[PDB]
Amino acid sequence: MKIGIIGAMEEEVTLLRDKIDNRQTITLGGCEIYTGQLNGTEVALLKSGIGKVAAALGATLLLEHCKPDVIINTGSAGGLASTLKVGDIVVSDETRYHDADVTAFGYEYGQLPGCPAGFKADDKLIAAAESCIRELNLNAVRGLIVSGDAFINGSVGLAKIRHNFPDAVAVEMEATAIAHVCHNFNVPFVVVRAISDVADQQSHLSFDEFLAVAAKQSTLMVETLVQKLA
Amino acid sequence: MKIGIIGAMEEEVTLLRDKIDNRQTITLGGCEIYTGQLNGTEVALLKSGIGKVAAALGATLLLEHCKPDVIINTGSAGGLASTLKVGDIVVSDETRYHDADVTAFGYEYGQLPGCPAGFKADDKLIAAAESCIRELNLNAVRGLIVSGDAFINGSVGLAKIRHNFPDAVAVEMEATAIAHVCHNFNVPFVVVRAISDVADQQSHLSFDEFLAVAAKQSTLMVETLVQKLA
Ligand SMILES: Nc1ncnc2c(CN3C[C@H](CSCC[C@H](N)C(=O)O)[C@@H](O)C3)c[nH]c12
Ligand SMILES: Nc1ncnc2c(CN3C[C@H](CSCC[C@H](N)C(=O)O)[C@@H](O)C3)c[nH]c12
Repeated sequence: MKIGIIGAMEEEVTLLRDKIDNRQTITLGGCEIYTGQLNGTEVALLKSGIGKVAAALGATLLLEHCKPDVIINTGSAGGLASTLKVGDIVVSDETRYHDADVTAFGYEYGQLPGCPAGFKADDKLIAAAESCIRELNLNAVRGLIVSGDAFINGSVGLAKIRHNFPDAVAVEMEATAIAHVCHNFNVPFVVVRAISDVADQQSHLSFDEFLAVAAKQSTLMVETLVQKLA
Repeated sequence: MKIGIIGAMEEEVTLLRDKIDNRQTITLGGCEIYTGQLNGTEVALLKSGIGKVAAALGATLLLEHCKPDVIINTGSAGGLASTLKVGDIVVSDETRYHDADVTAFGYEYGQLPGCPAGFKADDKLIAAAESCIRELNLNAVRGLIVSGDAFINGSVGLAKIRHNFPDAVAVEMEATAIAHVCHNFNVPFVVVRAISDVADQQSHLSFDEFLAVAAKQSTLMVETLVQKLA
């Protein structure tokens, strides 16, 4: 089995990169792919850069060159569910764009022409993720994760998302793009992130302080998940 | 020499596809690529689907499989510049995301981390496209084109774009994502689109009525430009 992992930032992939045995690096299209074994399992870890287009480009390359059986998207997120604290885990059961709007032609808000309104994560991946959270005794929320090309920092940006997607448990900037690419290539996908901030007026400060903690916890989950899937 | 051409919709690529000699089709990742000769010049034409992610996925696949020397993005657009009427031509000198916002971390509005604030179109491609405009006797504006994952339909959506990007001459949903991917692969890029609507409260009705006109005019431009380039 070959597991694909994608993260956006250096801080989000660096801990996992260090655990890869017999690691080799490729650079292409501004993305770095690190291949090798993580605790015996073949992985390919991509550092995509930030936002929807950087993620889609990275995901397409990973699929085409490394042909993984599944993809796991890791890193930080903004917490929207009230029970979430910094460091806690969020797992996607679904992803939607919070900033897509073709409602003039009668599409659902967030839906793009030719796409489902939302991309459902793979049930088996979700089940395995849940079993890891339980084994590690971590606090987690499963649900809808929304993505857009905006860092959410309270005020109107946050209000708009809460209004349009009241069931969204977290916000980030890459997940739904990776889900979209995976849908088109029919490859199983899941998001396993950790909370760096709660996307409010303090989110820029919380994010700076807690990105490292979010990277540490998401890395813990992802390596536990890789081990379970094998 | 091989010219890459990317369009989002069936209507925007059907006229050009019908003119390809020795036409071979490839399907992958939800996208169709048609390869062959267009009046003796080798081309690869991709039908991407709609929006930033679909366009990025599409562009990445074209660049990887077909290795084109340049990319031309064609199709329709929403006119913003006062002199544009339905069917008139817009040529990118630059593209920017109108919906990207990481200003909380000090970036310019529309800039994503790790990216320039705008992507400059290739000077040689622009000059060729200006000679096509002249040869075909068309009305055209060269300028900033902005992209986002929304169909612009008047109200506050339009006011926001006009305020943030008062020099934008047109708006659409794919161009900047393609410019971004081309940037990352160091491939020359230009947008050559035709106006289907003026992005106001009637833009959805104007689009339905004038998509075929915009497609015909952009096709005329693209066929000419391919010849000029070879
Ligand atoms: N509040 C939030 N809104 C959107 N995304 C997130 C995230 C997830 N990712 C974190 C990251 C934030 S943008 C980082 C910019 C960075 N400080 C820089 O200056 O380059 C982007 O890849 C999305 C955590 N909190 C968020
Ligand atoms: N006013 C406008 N706003 C944003 N983009 C455009 C465009 C260019 N593209 C045209 C196309 C509009 S979305 C088509 C919806 C389609 N009729 C449907 O019902 O599935 C998308 O690829 C962006 C023309 N006018 C625009």
